[PDB]
Amino acid sequence: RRSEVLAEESIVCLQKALNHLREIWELIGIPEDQRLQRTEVVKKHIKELLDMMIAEEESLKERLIKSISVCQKELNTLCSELHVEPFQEEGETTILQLEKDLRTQVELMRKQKKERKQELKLLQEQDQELCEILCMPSASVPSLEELNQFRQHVTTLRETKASRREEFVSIKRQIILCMEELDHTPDTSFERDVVCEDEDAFCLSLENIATLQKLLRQLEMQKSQNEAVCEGLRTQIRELWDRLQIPEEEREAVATIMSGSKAKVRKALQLEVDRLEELKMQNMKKVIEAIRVELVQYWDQCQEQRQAFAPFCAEDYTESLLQLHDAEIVRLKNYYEVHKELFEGVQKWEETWRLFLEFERKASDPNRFTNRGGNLLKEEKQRAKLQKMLPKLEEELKARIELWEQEHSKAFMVNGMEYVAEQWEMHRLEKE
Amino acid sequence: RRSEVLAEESIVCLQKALNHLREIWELIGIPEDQRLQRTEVVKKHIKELLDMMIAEEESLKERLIKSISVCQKELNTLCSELHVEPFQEEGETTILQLEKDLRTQVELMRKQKKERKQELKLLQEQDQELCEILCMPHYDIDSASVPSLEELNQFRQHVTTLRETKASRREEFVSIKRQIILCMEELDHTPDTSFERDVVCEDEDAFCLSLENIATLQKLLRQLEMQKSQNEAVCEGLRTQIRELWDRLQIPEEEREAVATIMSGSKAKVRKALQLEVDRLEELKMQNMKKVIEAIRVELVQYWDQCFYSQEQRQAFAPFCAEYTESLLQLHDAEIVRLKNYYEVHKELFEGVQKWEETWRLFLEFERKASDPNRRGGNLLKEEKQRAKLQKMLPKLEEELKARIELWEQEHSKAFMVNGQKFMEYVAEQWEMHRLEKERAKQER
Repeated sequence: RRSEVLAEESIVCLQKALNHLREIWELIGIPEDQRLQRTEVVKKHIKELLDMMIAEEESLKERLIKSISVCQKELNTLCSELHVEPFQEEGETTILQLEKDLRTQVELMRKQKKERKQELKLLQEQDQELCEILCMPSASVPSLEELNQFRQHVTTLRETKASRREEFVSIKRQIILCMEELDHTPDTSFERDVVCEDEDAFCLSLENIATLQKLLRQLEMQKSQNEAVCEGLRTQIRELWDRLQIPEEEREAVATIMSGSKAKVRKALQLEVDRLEELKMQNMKKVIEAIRVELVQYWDQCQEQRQAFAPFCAEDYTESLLQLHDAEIVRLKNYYEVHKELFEGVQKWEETWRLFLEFERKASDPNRFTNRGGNLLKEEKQRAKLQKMLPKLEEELKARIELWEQEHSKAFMVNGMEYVAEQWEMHRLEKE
Repeated sequence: RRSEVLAEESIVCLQKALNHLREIWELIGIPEDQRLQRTEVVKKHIKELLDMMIAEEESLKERLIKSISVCQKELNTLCSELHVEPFQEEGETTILQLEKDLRTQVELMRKQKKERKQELKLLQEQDQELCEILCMPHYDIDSASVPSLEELNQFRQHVTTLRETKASRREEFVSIKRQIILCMEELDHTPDTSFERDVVCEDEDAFCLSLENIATLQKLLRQLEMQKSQNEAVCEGLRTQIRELWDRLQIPEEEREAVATIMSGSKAKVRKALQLEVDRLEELKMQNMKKVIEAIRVELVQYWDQCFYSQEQRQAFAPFCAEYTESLLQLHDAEIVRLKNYYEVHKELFEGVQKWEETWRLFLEFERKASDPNRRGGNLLKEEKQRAKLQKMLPKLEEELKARIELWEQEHSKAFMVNGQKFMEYVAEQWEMHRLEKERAKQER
């Protein structure tokens, strides 16, 4: 209602213009023909202009419809690449507005397509990283369900990753504890990257996990070994504590050696076992030697025969050789205990003969009246008493030797009564 | 009425186009605003084109009217400058044809002015050529910035008259030049001045035909005519002299015919010729009169010798030695006539006078032969006879002469003395010597 008014206005203007021109031509005076020519020129140019306008607007219409075709097809495809219903049913098919709608919706489809494709790439990247660390391994225009499922997959991978990382952390902690306990620094490459490196850069494959647990198994095996060896040494020490005096205070002093599995406590155990065993051993040598001293004591009271037994020679001193010498000394003491009343007479007789011979000697020296001790009758009478005891001693002890030979078969010797009677004969030949 | 039809037709065309665009709008879904603005632009360009064309045409019209006014003004200016009626036509009441015709008259009258100017300059360029030769102004009022038909006609007539008069005066120039050339050819007088050179030596087209110049030419002709009159006169005097000297002496018609054949006019060196002849005649005459005189002189002396013995008496003639005026000749005539008749009267007397001596010498010879020392020639007796005859003859003449002398001396004169005083003393002396011869002879005997 406004464009029509403008149009009629323009037409009116053209009318007034034509009137004015015709009036001018009339005034100047042009014989119709050239007026008709001029008007034909005017109508020509105006025709040109108007046809130009019309052609322009027509080509605009062509632009609009072609646009509509292209967008129609493209949207028809983008409703297939995705799963969205095509918008329509407004009721107003104003081609400007309709084209605007198509173009805009298409733009949106492009946008969400690019967004979903990009998201696909990103999820593929995350999946790549997770498949890379856990060691557990087209692509264009997806949907939405595929996306969700993929997201679920990724989340599961992340959760399992967290699990493996926690487990690895704990096992690494325990492993550090072990390697410290055993006084051990990382040597093997895997042990190095597990303990020294760590930092979660350590791969969390099933391979690495199994290897890890294996290493832990080895370590705990070692710790168990050490505790077993050491405790065994401890029981040996107990055995040494029951087979000896061992006052409480020394047990208390050792009580730190009954500790753990550490090499120093082990070496301590060894040291103590060695030292205690050697100690007891030295006690064996000692006591055995003492028994031998008692033996020497009783040998004189009772040479080849004494040499016959002697097994103590050499360094082997134990409870074995101990009981050997103990049994022997007991037997010997039991021998002399029964034959004391026989040997005492031998000693007494030897002494008697000795001082008798002495008194005989002092009674022969012609310078006894010049160089001697007082009381001549004392020495003489005492000597006579010795000469009285001597045969009766040889008599009273004569009925014992035969009895011994009756009990103990064979004969008895000493230092090689034969020698006794030989001594008597020596005396009888001395005064000759 | 058809232009309006095509106009409204084009209007319907615009309506159709606008409805077509409205249609095109309806075909699609287009708002009011953009269509309104586009229609507004259409209106803008339509108004633009219309205003443009209407501006061009309006301009053209107002320029046409302007040009009309200007051409009318200029037409009035040129109609005032020259003298032409402002022509037009009432039928053409239109603007276009009016303007066109106006500037047409403009260009035409401009051509008229230019033509008149060129004609003016032409007439001036002929005038300048002729007036210089005529040595006169002959300039009209003649404004070099203003022309006029009648004045142009007057100029034409003026120039043509100048041409006619030029041809006339030049004709006179040629005629007089010819006459002068002839008179000079006869008088033989090569131009000694510069003007004569300007006439005959400078030749044609260079003569300044001023009236004074022509007067000088006439003056030259009068000079040649003058000298011609002089020479004609001189030669007339000479002519008369020749006929005259002819008449004085003997004039033959044969020799006169010869001179006539030798005779000419008064041209060249005829004066030198005739003169030479005049004096020649004067010489001839001079000889003639002399010759006669010479002859007469002889005769005089002859008649002196036949009478006059005294040299003084002969010298008493006075002029005789003088040398030839008519007076001298006539004087000789009178003298000799006088002497001739004077002698003729005394003819017999002087004859006897000579006869006396003629007989005396002879007689003395006969007497000398009479002494006769030789005693010679033949005839002695005859000689004696004739001697006696002479002796008888002498006294007859002696007394005769003595009387004639006495008769003559008595009345006619006073005295006389032939060959000295006492004319007889010669006679008496001869008689004395003869008497001496006789005395000597008589003494010898």
